[PDB]
Amino acid sequence: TLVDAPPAQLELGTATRSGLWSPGKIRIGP
Amino acid sequence: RGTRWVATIAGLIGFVLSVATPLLPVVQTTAMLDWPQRGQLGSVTAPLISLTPVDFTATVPCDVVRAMPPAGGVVLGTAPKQGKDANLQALFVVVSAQRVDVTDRNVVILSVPREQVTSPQCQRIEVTSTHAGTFANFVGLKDPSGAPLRSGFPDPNLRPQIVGVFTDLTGPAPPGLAVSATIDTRFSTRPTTLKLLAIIGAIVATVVALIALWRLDQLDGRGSIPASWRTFTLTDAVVIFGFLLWHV
Amino acid sequence: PNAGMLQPVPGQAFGPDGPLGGISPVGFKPEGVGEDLKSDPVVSKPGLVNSDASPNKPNAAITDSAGTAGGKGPVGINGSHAALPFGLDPARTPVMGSYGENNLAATATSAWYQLPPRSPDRPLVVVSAAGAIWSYKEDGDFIYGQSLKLQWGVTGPDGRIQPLGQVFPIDIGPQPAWRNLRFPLAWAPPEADVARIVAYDPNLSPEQWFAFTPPRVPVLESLQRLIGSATPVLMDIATAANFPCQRPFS
Repeated sequence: TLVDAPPAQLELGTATRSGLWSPGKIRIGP
Repeated sequence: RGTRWVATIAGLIGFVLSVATPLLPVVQTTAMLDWPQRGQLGSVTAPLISLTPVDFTATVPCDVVRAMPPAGGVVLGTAPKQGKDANLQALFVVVSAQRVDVTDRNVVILSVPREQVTSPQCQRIEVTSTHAGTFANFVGLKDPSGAPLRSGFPDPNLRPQIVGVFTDLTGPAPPGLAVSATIDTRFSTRPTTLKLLAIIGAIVATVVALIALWRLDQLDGRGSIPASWRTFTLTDAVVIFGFLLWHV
Repeated sequence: PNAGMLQPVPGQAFGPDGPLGGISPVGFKPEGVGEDLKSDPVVSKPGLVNSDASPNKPNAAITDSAGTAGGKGPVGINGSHAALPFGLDPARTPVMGSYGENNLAATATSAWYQLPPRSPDRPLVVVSAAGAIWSYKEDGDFIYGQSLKLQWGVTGPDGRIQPLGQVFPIDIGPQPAWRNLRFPLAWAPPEADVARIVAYDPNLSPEQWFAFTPPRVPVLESLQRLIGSATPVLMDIATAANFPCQRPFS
């Protein structure tokens, strides 16, 4: 390990989506 | 004619209920992130597997920068400063001994001389980064003519690759400082009840349609072990032995 | 290539890095050229006549020209220990680049260089350069690099040069090695008798820089008058049916 850093707490929750919802494209390249 | 309406209705139901399952609601689980954490201003680790968040937002008030040593420091990073390609594919808010500057994947989003941010004018450094935008918006100070020192590059391919919120700071949490990312957990869903019902109905209908088609194919005069399935041969012995040996 | 060299307009203000720097280069210095500028490896096509590469594996070879791949030499007139290509004289050719500067944004605009009169046999302005430079290639396509533009300009009735128009270079050679960037004199308006370079490198990657050199209007002559069909030549396999007057060595 480079830096001594403990893992994080993730702040979870739930949300009911649909069959066509999408939050945007995925960054696959420049 | 009573077993011909079954093979019709239970065959159209199992079609309109099965071409409609990949359109029904699901229940996504959504994760977030927010350093500080325990109110102690230390580094953390969050190696996103999609290599990129959905959103990103940093606040970084002005007192944090005003109360730094004459050396630079990294008030806020996303990867460790000494990583392999950390300047690339990460975001830094470096405060070097001559100037403050918000950087990105090898592009200087904003840069301001330090003797200007160290003044009663500046208030915070908003570093939002989302789809179609990576602006830097130093609140307070003004661009020489009229602008409030904003930045640009609306490129949507500028979101930093996150492996943590590593920082060069020690002590209790100063008020105002707040990072927040939104992790792309779009594939981890579970079906609702309105989708389980559709799946069950499609399967039951396509079983009843086949049962009715079977019962319909028997209007000929037939319905309801040969000598081939009863013999054993040297060829069968050889094949079975040569499969069981090769399996091991 | 020391013939034209475009002496600048007299009566301007320079810095301690000569007229190629301008008034205050922010990140450009004479000693700003890398010293290993070879190339990216060219991958061989699978079936290629007259090539002994093996068909079982994909192969990649690295070649470049002579003198255009780095090195060190005598000191110039800026104080640059850079090896210049194409037979350029270090005692008369300034250099200016931004190689090891990955913390700031480099910037420099040179002085006004004086263009010679229009002539049908001097159709080009040439600037030798290295590193990564941005340009289009005859299709609206582009090559990814940094900015170098060579603005035009016209002198009025007195010493008041009005600037007008900036153009992208024509660039064909390998990526980091030295090469000639071309600006035809047909792009220039009928009144454009001075020029000046406009350099700007904002990218902080360690492999983005260009290290240019002053412009010149070359004096060209045919290749048949240079070689002459009487001296021994070594034509390669491809370039031997197009030159039927030059003779190979016996």
